[PDB]
Amino acid sequence: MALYVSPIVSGEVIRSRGGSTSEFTPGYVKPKHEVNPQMTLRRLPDEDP
Amino acid sequence: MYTTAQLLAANEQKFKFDPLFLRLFFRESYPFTTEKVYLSQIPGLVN
Amino acid sequence: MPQKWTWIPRELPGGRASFIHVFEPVEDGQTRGANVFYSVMEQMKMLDTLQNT
Amino acid sequence: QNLADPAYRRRRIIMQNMRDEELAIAQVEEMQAVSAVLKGKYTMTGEAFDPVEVDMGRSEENNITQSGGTEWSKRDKSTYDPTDDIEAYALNASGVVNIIVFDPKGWALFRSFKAVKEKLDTRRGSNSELETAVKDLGKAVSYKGMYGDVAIVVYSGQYVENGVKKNFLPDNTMVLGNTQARGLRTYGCIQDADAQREGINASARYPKNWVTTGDPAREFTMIQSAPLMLLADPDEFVSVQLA
Amino acid sequence: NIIVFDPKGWALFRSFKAVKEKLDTRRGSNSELETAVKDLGKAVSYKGM
Amino acid sequence: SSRLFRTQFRMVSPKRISNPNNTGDSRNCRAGVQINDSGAALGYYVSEDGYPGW
Repeated sequence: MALYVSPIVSGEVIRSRGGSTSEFTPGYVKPKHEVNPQMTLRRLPDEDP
Repeated sequence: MYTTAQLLAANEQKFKFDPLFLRLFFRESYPFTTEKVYLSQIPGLVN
Repeated sequence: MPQKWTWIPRELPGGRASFIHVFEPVEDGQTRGANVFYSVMEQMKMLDTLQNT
Repeated sequence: QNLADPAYRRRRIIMQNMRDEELAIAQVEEMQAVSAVLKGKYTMTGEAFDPVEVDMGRSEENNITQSGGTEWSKRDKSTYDPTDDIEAYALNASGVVNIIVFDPKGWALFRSFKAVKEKLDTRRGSNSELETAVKDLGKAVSYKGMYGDVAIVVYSGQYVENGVKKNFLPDNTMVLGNTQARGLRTYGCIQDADAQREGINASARYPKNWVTTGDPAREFTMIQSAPLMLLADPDEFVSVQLA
Repeated sequence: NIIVFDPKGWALFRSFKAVKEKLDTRRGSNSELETAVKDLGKAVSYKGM
Repeated sequence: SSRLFRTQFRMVSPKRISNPNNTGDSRNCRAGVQINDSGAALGYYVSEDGYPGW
């Protein structure tokens, strides 16, 4: 809020604003998976006999 | 030194303020040349 | 409000005249012309002050 | 990755500074106006400034405080009708009234009177169209429709103090007023040497920018004004603080 | 066809439930009234039919 | 449409043209004359008759 200083004396200089930073850098994910063809001999729930 | 920072957009944090009075009741403005003002209210009550 | 300058070439590199400076240089090296009033400014200012008084 | 010249940085800094200066000036005038047509009595004072008083001439009956026997809450929300009290507060105004400007907390209580809720749907007995289920949320002032001769508008305006923001209007108040009501935004003559030299004292705002002398020279940016917003007829408006 | 009332004389008449229920028939009355007064803060006002 | 031509003219004194609500002049708003970036005028704020002054 601006002040009601009388038009005679002076005014205190208000600070200039600004300044805020942050970092959220890396992130990662890796869902490893394989096939292992050993179990392919057994039939799936699909693929009727 | 060797950090390689990349900057994204910056939020402003706007402050809400709407007069709703200067444009609803105070539509007229007058400058000064003198140091004071006079306001006249004329009471008309005829019998 | 803050005052900002800008550099302008006198002419385009393709030969087009971007800017035009027209004046009568009294002596060589006169980059800026002087108005003709310069020789009579005081002698007309004092005249009009005399008229008012 | 994309820097900029510190000269341009200073330019945008000064632009932002002027912007916040203008905001600070505007909120002062808005506070002036809300005090003026909220109570009529309006004083300005502060550190390094003599207090100054302003009486518009508002009468006692234009600043009705509901406190009494059956002010607003103990009245049953079911059968009671606030329109009678609205008429009672409107009559002692000496002027046409067409706005019932409201607080964002008292309007819920006003709507709580189911009399008006049923008055909405008559199909032959009320053209007053209200908009409940607020049509503007998380924003500035919001209209609510029409209440016959009078328009309903709800204000959420906030002014900032030295460090904290707070609502202009009090917790639960309302004001009946006229669109045609005349209000002045008078600006006094600027009491500055430069302004008096320029003959520009009669101005709403006075921006300024200079640089001090001396080797550690520094620039100074300024805005000044002499706002004395008033209104010809305080008695036109009626202020009621609810309970 | 003229039933003009007093500013407070009309208040008690309006306060009755009978006028409100008469305003809600959808097939029994074409009368057009206006509660939540549509003309206040000034002189005499028509209240409809 | 009674007249063949439907164009009329009003000459306006500059005293009737000024800044709306007597606001301060800006880069593009000057004495009620809204101009563009290049300086060309875009709009004018015309004030209604002030007689009587009430």
